[PDB]
Amino acid sequence: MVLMIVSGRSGSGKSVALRALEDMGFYCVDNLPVVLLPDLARTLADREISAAVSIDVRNSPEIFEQAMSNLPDAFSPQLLFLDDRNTLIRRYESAIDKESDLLEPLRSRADLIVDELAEMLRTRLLGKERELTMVFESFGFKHGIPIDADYVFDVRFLPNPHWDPKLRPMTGLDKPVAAFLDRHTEVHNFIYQTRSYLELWLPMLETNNRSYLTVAIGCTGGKHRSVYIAEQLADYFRSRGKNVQSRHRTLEKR
Amino acid sequence: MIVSGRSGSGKSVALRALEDMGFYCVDNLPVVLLPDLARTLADREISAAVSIDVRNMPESPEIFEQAMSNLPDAFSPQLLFLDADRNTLIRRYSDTRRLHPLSSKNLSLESAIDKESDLLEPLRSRADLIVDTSEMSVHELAEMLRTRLRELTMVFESFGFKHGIPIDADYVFDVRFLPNPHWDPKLRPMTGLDKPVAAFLDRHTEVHNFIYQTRSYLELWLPMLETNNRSYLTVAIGCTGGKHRSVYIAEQLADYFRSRGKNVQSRHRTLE
Amino acid sequence: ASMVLMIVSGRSGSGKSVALRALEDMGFYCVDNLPVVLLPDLARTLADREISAAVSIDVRNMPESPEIFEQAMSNLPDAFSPQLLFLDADRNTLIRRYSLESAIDKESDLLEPLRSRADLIVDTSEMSVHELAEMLRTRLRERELTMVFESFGFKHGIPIDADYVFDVRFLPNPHWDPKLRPMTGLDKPVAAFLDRHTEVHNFIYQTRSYLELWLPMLETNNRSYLTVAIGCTGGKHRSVYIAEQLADYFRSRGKNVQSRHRTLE
Amino acid sequence: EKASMVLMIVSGRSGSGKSVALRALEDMGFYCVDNLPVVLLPDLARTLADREISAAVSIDVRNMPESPEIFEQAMSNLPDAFSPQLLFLDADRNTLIRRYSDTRRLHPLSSKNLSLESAIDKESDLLEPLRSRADLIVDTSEMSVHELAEMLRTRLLRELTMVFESFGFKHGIPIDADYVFDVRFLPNPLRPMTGLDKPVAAFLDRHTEVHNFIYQTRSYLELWLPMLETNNRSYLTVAIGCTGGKHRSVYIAEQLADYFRSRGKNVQSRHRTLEK
Repeated sequence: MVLMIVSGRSGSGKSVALRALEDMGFYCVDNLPVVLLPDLARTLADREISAAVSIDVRNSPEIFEQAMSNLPDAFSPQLLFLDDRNTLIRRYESAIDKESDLLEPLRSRADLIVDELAEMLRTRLLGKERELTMVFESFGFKHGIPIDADYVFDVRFLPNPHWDPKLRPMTGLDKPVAAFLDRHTEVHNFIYQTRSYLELWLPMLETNNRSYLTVAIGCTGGKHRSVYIAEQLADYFRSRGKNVQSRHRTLEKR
Repeated sequence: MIVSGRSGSGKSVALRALEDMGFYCVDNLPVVLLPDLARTLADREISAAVSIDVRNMPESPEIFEQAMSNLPDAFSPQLLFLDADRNTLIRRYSDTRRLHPLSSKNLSLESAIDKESDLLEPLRSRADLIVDTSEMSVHELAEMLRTRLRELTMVFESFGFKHGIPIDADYVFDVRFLPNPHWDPKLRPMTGLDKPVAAFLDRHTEVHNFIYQTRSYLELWLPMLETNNRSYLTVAIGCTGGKHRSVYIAEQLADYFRSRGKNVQSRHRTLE
Repeated sequence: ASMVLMIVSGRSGSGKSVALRALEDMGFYCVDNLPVVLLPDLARTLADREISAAVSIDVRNMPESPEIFEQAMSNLPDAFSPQLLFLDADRNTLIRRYSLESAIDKESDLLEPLRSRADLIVDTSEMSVHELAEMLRTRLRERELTMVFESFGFKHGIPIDADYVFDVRFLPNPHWDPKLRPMTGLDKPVAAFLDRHTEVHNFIYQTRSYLELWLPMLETNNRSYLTVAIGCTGGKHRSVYIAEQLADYFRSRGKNVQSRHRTLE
Repeated sequence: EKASMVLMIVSGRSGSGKSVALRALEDMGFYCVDNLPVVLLPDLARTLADREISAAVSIDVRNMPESPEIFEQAMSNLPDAFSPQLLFLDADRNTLIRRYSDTRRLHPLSSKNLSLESAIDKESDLLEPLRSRADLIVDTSEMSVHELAEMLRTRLLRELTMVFESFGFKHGIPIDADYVFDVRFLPNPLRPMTGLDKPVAAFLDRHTEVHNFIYQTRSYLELWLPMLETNNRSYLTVAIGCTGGKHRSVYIAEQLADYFRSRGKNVQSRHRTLEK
């Protein structure tokens, strides 16, 4: 029932961290006043789940220590701090100067600073391996089914990007193809329903000593629909704390 | 300001704008602890915004009302509600996350959205205003809320075009094509308020159809005009002299919208 | 009786579909690509309805020998007076309208008979869909009621000559998107923005529907002008597009209308 | 033996993109006639029969006879060689409104409609006869015009055969498979027996998780079966795989067939391992 406290300069990705903790099951409350930190736990402790809160420029150490010190035994507090200028500007030094001054009480006593960045948080809260690896690979039926695939799903019935002719040389990773497929509802239903189906058996497939679970998504060419769906399916289970890798057999000279 | 709505309805952009406006915005605060929050800000003397979604909904309306009963006299007790048609929300949802990371497993994406609305009916049913973001863009909801950040008074005024159209008028209706009461020089000195002129125009069906169609046309936009920060909606009925036809119609239009529980005022510019 | 049969012909890309569409607005029953042999049969079906008809004759539809045209033409009921229209545009222009050049010559060659027997010929090299629209209307007058649709900004005041004024300041705003703030309602981006919102279509539809209810009664007493003022705040975005769309609508209704944007002048 | 051609009937509400279909159908070579009166539909066909070319005609609010009986008369008394096929395009009510240019009347030869949404509804009401008897429906609500062009051009307008095959992974994945499901986590069965044998059947039937698996998998396929039935593909091959291809995989495929066979689908089962 940890109380992961998320801190860091404005633009360092604390909003992304809170989202990650949200995926794990933590109750995330943004910009809550520090004084009411006990109240949240007491209200949430009964639910028997962990919680995470954000403390930034929006959110005097006496009240700070007092409020943190004023806390139920059930929940054990942990404090996190995130922290480059050229990168921070991209996420967004008159603002930084006050920000730098204000990042000292907690920063000096911070557990981690933590300065690829998306998944990195998974490594933080343990995780790794001795666990099942989920492989999501795209392929084209004209080239054949990957030899190692365990599940194969045909997506050639979905809307085709070979209909906006400015997309034929693009791949499923390119944002235009993403936006094209994203506007269609059946694409969202397929991703949702396919992973929902896999989650029904994912606890049962984890048994024994399975080393790999390879799910192959197939369209005709293996460059447009299959690539995008496989990546979107992979990204879903990453939010679920799984160890996954995606591989696009056609987009690697084959 | 309480921001609520189905997943994908644009609550995240509202808070960002509202926070930009200067509000203290807190996401996912438990409803019971909403009063406690207010007391902390009272000294600072600033408004606040909070989000209530499927995560925060008590699924028991008493607790919401209970929190309301203990709510301090402060500036911010207003409720905002955003929504969208189901299929648009589905398009907005990036498929790389659970929709209810803290609830059961939803059977279908349209089942999750319906159940979301079903359990979120209490707050909507007693919601101040709804916003159908179905056609609003990413950037459009920002300026709409920024720009949008008492009730509307309907003014029905008759006038004569020969003196000019009222400066404050929002809608102007020309009624100089209607049957003329000057075809009865008994009525030439009488006004539209006098019962003889009323019965004369009432006997003609086209006048009642005009009033019916005119009030019907106004009612089409009246809910959308009521949501603006309009202090007045001025509807001007104009004939040539401003004494016969125009006067009578304004009387009937006012009387109708007054019957609908609307805030109305009547003014006959020429007869004053 | 006395119903018409306007036959529209011309090379592919000369705009017969736009002419055919215009005749449809007037009330014509328009049939595209009907085989010439069935021209009498079509008329007989419409005779009971007592309406005029218009048909297209192209290279796809053109028969192999002119005799069958006259045979079908002669075998059409007396009630119907046939009239033939022929459109032709510049050689290069048709290609732009379609989206070979030797084939286009053959198209002209195969359509020599109808051009020789055309009642009226109209070049469409310089015309735009509006220009040909009123061109057909003119062939089918003057000294009538003139409908003026003018946009204005309420901050500047109401046009003095306005008969109806409609406030549109409750509709979606284009000044929201910071791309469109320097654009006007005439600019295609603002059109697409407002076109995307359904309520804009309903306001235009319902406003013109309301005016048609009283338009016959407003026509009398030798009224020379009916001025409808559409007003937003600045008079450059919403009011311009709505007023322009309203004017364009009644043009299809066979009315004489003018649009004028007080702020954009 | 005999030769036969087609008459594609294009219908749908104003703004649903039937005009694009006719342009596409015209590109393929169809003789396309817009707004032809229904009564003359046979008469038109007779003229084209000799030329031996296909034909396309549009039936919208202008053409529908209000009395639906008249349509059937033309269809029943229609000359042979021409096989009627019906296409119907539709879109969302609010979506059609956005597509509607306001510079022309929507029903230019019918009594004026009360509201923009009443006309679209009445339009739908009057086209229920054609919609109910449509061969294929296309919802254009989410597609632009140019993709609707290429979608129809790419598409042709056959009844679909669903293949359920069991296999063993040690021998390889079937080349012809379209969907593949791994069932190697299910309760394991009997070593010389095959999945067709009732003991292996009763063994797997005894486990409830098998019933949950079949139910969830075929329910999953039904989500896409309407979209796959209208995709010109002649075969949909669903491969169920266990390790040996004789025990678990065999039993699941047969029950999937029996379900879709009970559902009136064209199915065949083939067990790759039990043939060597």
